[PDB]
Amino acid sequence: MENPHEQVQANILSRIIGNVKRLNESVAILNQELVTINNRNKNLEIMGAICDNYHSSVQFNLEATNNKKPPL
Amino acid sequence: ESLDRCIDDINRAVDSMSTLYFKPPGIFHNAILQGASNKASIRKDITRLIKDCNHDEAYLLFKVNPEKQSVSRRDGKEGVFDYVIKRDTDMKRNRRLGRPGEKPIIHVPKEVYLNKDRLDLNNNSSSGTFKALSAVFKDDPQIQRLLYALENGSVLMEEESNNQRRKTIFVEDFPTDLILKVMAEVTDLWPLTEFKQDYDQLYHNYEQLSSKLRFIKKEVLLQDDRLKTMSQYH
Amino acid sequence: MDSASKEETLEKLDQEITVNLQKIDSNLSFCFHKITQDIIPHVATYSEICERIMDSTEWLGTMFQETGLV
Amino acid sequence: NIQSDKLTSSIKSRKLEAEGIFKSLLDTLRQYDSSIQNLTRSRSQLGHNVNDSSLKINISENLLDRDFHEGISYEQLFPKGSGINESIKKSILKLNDEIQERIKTIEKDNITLEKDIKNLKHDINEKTQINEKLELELSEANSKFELSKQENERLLVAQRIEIEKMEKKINDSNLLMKTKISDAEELVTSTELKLEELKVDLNRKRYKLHQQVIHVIDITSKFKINIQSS
Amino acid sequence: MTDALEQSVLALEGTVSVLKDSVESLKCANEPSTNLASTMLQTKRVFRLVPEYDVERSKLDLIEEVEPLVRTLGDKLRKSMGRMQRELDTLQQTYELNDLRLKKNISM
Amino acid sequence: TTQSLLKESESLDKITAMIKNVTAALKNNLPVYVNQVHEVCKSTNSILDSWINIHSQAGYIHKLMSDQTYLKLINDRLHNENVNTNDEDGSTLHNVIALKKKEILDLRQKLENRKGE
Amino acid sequence: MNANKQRQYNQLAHELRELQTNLQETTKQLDIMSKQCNENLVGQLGKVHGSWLIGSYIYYMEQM
Amino acid sequence: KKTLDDLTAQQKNLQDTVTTFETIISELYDVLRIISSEVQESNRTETELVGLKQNLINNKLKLMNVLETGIMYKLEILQEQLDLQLKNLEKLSQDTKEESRLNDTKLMDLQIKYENEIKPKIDKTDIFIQEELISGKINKLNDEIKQLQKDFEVEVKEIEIEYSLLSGHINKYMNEML
Amino acid sequence: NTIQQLLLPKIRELSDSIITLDSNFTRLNFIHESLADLNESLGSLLYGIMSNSWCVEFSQAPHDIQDDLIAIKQLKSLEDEKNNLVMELSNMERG
Amino acid sequence: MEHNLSPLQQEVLDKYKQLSLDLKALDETIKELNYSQHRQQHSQQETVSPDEILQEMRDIEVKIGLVGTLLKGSVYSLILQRKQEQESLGSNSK
Amino acid sequence: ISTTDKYFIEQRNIVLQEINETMNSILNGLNGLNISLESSIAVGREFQSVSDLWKTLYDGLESLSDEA
Amino acid sequence: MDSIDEQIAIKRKELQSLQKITSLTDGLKIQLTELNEQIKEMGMNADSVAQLMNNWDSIINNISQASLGLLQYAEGDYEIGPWKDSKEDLVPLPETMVRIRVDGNE
Repeated sequence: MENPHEQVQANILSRIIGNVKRLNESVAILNQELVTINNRNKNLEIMGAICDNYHSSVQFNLEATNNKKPPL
Repeated sequence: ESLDRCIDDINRAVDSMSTLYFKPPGIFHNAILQGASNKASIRKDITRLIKDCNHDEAYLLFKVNPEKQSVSRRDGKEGVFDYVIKRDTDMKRNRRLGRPGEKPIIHVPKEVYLNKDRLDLNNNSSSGTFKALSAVFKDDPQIQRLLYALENGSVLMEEESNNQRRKTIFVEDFPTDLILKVMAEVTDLWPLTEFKQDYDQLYHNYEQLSSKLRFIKKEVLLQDDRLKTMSQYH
Repeated sequence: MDSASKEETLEKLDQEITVNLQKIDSNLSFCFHKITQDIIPHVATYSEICERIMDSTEWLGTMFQETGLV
Repeated sequence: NIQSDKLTSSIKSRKLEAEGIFKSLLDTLRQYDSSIQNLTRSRSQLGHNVNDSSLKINISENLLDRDFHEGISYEQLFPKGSGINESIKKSILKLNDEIQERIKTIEKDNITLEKDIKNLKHDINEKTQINEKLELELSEANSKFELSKQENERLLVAQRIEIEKMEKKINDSNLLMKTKISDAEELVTSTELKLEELKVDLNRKRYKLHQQVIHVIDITSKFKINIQSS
Repeated sequence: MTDALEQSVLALEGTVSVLKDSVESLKCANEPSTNLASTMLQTKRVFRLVPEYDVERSKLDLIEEVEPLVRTLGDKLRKSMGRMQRELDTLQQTYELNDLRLKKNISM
Repeated sequence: TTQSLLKESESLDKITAMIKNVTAALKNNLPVYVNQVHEVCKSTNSILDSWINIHSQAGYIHKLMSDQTYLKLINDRLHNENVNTNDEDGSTLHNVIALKKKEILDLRQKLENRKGE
Repeated sequence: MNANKQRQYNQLAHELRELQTNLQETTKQLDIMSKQCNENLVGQLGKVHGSWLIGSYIYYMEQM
Repeated sequence: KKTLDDLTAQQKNLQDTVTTFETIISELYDVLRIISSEVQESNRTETELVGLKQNLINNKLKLMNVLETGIMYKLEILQEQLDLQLKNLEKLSQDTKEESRLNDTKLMDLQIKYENEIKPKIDKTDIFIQEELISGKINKLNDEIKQLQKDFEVEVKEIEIEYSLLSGHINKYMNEML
Repeated sequence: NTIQQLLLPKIRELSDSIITLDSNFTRLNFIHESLADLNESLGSLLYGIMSNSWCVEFSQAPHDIQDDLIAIKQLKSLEDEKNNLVMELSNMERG
Repeated sequence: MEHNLSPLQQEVLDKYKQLSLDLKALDETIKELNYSQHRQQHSQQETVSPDEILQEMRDIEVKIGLVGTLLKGSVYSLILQRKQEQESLGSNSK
Repeated sequence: ISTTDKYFIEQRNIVLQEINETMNSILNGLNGLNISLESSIAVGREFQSVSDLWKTLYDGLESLSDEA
Repeated sequence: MDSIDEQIAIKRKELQSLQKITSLTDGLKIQLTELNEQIKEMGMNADSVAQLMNNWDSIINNISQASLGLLQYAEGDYEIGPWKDSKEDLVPLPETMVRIRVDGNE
C-alpha cells in the first residue's frame, strides 16, 4: 500500500529531534552554571591581582635596598 | 613663689615618670624570638613548643581519620579541637551566606577552656564517659537503667504493677551478660592495653566458669525431668 | 546497467539513509550522555573547589578590605 | 513722672518674671504629682498603699490671676505649721525612715531565711548520708540473703546427702539380712535334703547289694545242682 | 528541502569548527597550568597539631574517672565470679543429690 | 639680713630635696625605660628581618618556578623515577648542561665547517 | 517528497541553528573560565601563595 | 502720687509672689530629690530584697519537695525493702532451723534403728548361723552323714567278705569232688 | 638679695625642660606599646607559619637553589645564542 | 685670716657647698645618659642615643613598609588600574 | 663693708659664676637630649597606624577582656 | 508511476547530506570528549591549588589553639628580664602543643 520505510524514517527523525532538543536544554543549563561560576569567581582574580602586586612590590623593595639575603 | 610653683611642677613630673609602665613582651614575641635566637635556643624551643606523641599512646586515646586527615577523641567528648574546628566551620558557613568576617579573625577559645580549666585548678551531672555511653547504647530502658544504677549504686525504677511507685534495683539484679556487654563497649571506647588484658582475662573467666555453669544448668534441668520421671515410675 | 538491479539500488539508497539516521541518533545520544553525566558534574565539582578556594583565603580578604575599603 | 515710669517698667519686668516662674512652678508641681504617683504605685506593689493625697501638694492654678493690688504670700498657700519644709518634707522623711526600717526588717528576715536555708541543707545532708547508709544496708541485706539462703541450702543439702547415703547403707543392710537369712535357711534345708537323699541312696544300695547276694546264692545253688546231677 | 539540509550541514560545521578551536585553545592554556600544578604545588599533610591540654585531660580522665570506674567494676565483677562459683557448688550438690537418688531408686 | 638668710636657707634645702628626687629618677626609672624600649625595638628588628628572609626565599622560588623549561625538566624527571628511580644520573641538571655544551660544540663545529664550505 | 518529512527537516534545521548559537555561547563562557583558571587560579593565587609557603618552609627547616 | 502708691503696691505684691513661687519651687525640688535618690531608691532596694526573699522561699519549697516526696520517700521505700529483707531472713532462718531439725531427727532416728535394732539383729543372725547352724545343725548333719557312710561302707565290705568266703568255699568244693 | 632673683629663672627653665621631657617620655611609652602589639601580631602570624611548616611536607622543594639559578641564567643565555644562530642560518638559507 | 662669719651664715655657706656637689652629681648623671661611648668603654649598658634613636628607628622604618604601607599600596594600585580599564572602556564606548 | 663680709661677697660672686656656667652647660645638654627625643617621637608616630591596621589579625586582651 | 529518476536523485542527495551529517556528529563526539578531558584537568589543577590553600586555614587553627597560654598565665609572670622590678621561671611560651601522625603511618 505504502512504502514501508517512510514511517520508520519519520519515527527515527522524530527521535532525532527529541534528543537534539534535550541537547539544547542540556547545553543551556551548562551555560547557566558556567555563567554563575564566572560571576561568583569575580572575586578570585581580584585577590590574585593584589597578591601579584604585593609580590612584585616586595621584590621591588628588595632591590630598592640591598636587604635581599642570598638564597639557601 | 614662682620657684615654689615650678618645684611642685617638677615634683609632679618626677612622680609621673615614677608611675609610667612600659608593657612587657607577651607570648608569641617570646616564643618566636627564643625559637630564633640561638641554635641551642632554637632546639630547646622546638622541643618545648612541639613534642612528638607516642604513636601507641595517641592511637589509644584518639581516633585518627585518614580520609579527612582529622584527629578526634575516641569517646567523642568535645575538646578544644571540636570547639575550634566547629567554630571555624560555622564561620565558614556563615560567610557562605554572605555575612562578613568577624573581628578579630583569631579568637581565643575563652569560655570552653575557662569552664573546665578553672574547675581543674579548683580540683545531667553524669560525667563525660557515662554521657558518651548513654549516647552510644540504644534507648533500651534496661541498659539505661543499668547505667543509672552503676553510676549511683542502684536505679530508682518505676513499678510495672498498677500501684505506680518507685523502687530501687541494684546492679547484681540485671543479668551478667548485660553488664559484660557494658564492660565490652567500655573497653572498646578505651583500647588501652591494660583494659584489654583485663577484659580478655575476665571474659575468659566467664566463658569457662559461667558458660560451663549454663551447660550444667541445662543438663540438670534434663536430669531433673529424669528425676520426676523415675519418681512417677516409683 | 540493469532494471531489477536499479530497483535494487533504489532499495540500497533507502538502506543507507536508514542506517545513517541510526548512526546520527546514536552519536547525538552519546553526545547528550557525555554532556549530562560527565561535563556538568565536572563543572559542579569545579564549582566546589572554587568555593573552597575562595573560602579558605577569606581572612586575607577581610584584612585587605578593612584597610583598602575595596 | 520719672519714678512712675521706672516703677511701671520694673512692675512689667517682675510681671513677666512672675508669669514665667508661675509656669515653672506649675510644671514642677505636675511632675511632682507624677513622681508621687510613681512612688505610691511602687510602694503599693509591695502592699504599702501610700495615700497619694497625703504626699501631693495643692497649689491653685488661678493664684496669679488675681489683680496685683492684692498681695500673694507663701502663708496663703502654706500657712504656719503647714509649709513644705514644715509638714510635707518632714512627713516624707518620716516615710523614708519607715521604708528604711522596713528594709532593715526585711534584711533581717532574709538573713533568717538564709540561716534556715543553710540549716535545711544541713538536715538534707544528714538525711542523705542516712539514706546512703540505709542503701548500703539494703545492698548488704541482698548480698547477705544471697550467701545466707545459699549456705542454708548448702548445709541442708549436706544433711540430705548424709541421710541418703545412710539410707542406702541401711537398704543394703536389710538386703544383706534377707540374703543371709535366706542363704542360711537354704543351706540348712539343702544339707537336710542331702542327708535324706544320701540315706535313701545308701539304703537302696544296701538293698541292691542284698539282692545281688541273693542272686549269687541262687547262682551257686544252681551250679552245685548242675555239677551234682551230672 | 536542500535549503534546510544545507542549513543544518553548515550549522553543524560551525559548531564543529568552533569546538575544535575552543578545544585547541583549552589545551594550549592548560599545558603550562597543568605542568605547574603537577610538580611543586603537590603537598602532603603528615601531622596534625594536638594541644597538650587535651592529652593531659584525657590522661586525667583515664586515671581518675575511668580508672576508679574500672576499679569498682572489677571489684563488683569479682563478687560476681564469687556468686557464680557459689551457684556452681549448689548445682554440683543438687547433681550429687539427683544422681544418688536415681541410683538408689533404680537399685530398688 | 637674718630673715632673708632663713628664706634662702629654706629655698636651698627644698631645692636640694627636689634635685635628689630628679637624680634618683634619672638613675632608677629612666635607664630601665630606655633599655626596655631598646630591647623591644631590637626584637622588632629581628622579627622584620625574619620576614624579609622568608620573602626573599619566596621571591627566589617564584623566580625559579616562573620558568616553563625547569617545569618540563622536573616533570619528566618525575616521569622517569616512576619509570625507574635508581638512575638519578639520568635526569640531573649538570648532565643537562653537559649535554647542552656538547650540543653547542657540535653547533660551532657545524658553523666552522660551513664557513670552510 | 513527503511534506511531513519536509517539516521534520525544518524542525531539525531550527534545532541545529539554536544548538550552534548555544555552543558558541558555551565557547565564550569556557574561554572566560579558562582565563580565570589558568591566569588567576594558578597564575597569581597559586604561584604567589606557593612561593610564600615553600619559602617559609625552607626558611624554618633550615632553622630546625 | 496715688498712681505711685498703687504701682508700689503692685510691685511689692509681685515681689512677694515671685519669692513665694521661688521658695516653693526650691522646696519641691529638694523633697523631690529626697523621693528619688532616697525614698524611691529605698523602695527599689526593698523590692530587690523581697525578690531575694521570694527566691529563697522558692528554693525552700523545692528543697522540701526534694525532701518528702523525694528524699523521705526514698528513705521510706529503702527502709521498706530493708524490712522486707529482714522479715525475709527471719523466715529464712526459721525454715532453715526447722528443716535442719527435721533432717537431723530423721538421720539420728534411722541411725538408732541401724545401731540398736539392725545391728543387734545382725549379731543375732550371726550367732545363730555359727553356733546353731554351722557348729550345730550343719555339723551334726555332717557327722550323721559320715556315720551313715561308715555303716554303709562296713556293710558293703562285709558283703564283699561274704563273696570272697563263698568263692573260697566253691574253690574248696572243686577240690573235694576228687 | 639678687642671688634669689637669679636663682628663680634657671629653676623655671629647668622646670619647663623636665615637664617637656615628661611629655616626650609619655609619647615614647605610647609608641612602645604600639610597637609591642605590632610585634605580638606579627609573631602570632609567624608562629602559625612555623607550626604549619613543622607538620607539612613539600616533596619538590629544591635544595641547591644556587646551582639551579646560575644554571637557568646560563641556559637562558644559551637559548638566546640558539635563537640568533638559527635566525642567521635561516637568513642565509633564504638569501 | 680665719673669717668669723655668723654661724647661720656659716651653715648657709655649707648649704652652698652641698648644693654645688649634688648639682655636679646630677650633671654627671645626665652626662651618663647622653654619654655616647656606650659599650665602647668598660660597660655593658646602653645610653639614649641613635643606638635607640634616629639611627635605630629608621632601620625599623625601612623594613616596616614591607607589611604596612606596601599592603595598602598594592590595593591602591589595583583600584587605580581598575579605574584605568574603566576609563579605557568608556573611551571605547565613546 | 667688713673685710670678712667682702671676702664672703667675692666668694659668692665666684661660686655663682660657676653655677651660671654649669647651668648653661646643663641646659645645652638637656636641650640636645630633648630635641633627640622629639625626633624619635616624630619618626615613631607613623607606627601607630600600622599597629592599628594590623591588630585586626589577633588582638587578645582587646577582645578577650571584652568578654570579661 | 512517478518518474523514478527524480526520487533516485533526491535519495542520493539526502544520502550525501546524511553521510556528511554523520561525519560531523562523530567530530562533535570527539570534540566533546576532548573538552571533558580539558575540564577534568582544570578541575585537578584547582584541587591542587585548594590543597596548597588549606595551609592558611590550618595556620589559623594552630594560632587559635596555642593562644590559650595568654589566659593560662597571669600578669605577674610577664615581668621577665629587663621588666623585673628591683626589690628559670618558665619564660612565657604559649600553650604547649603536641603533634600526631595523621598520614596513616606510625
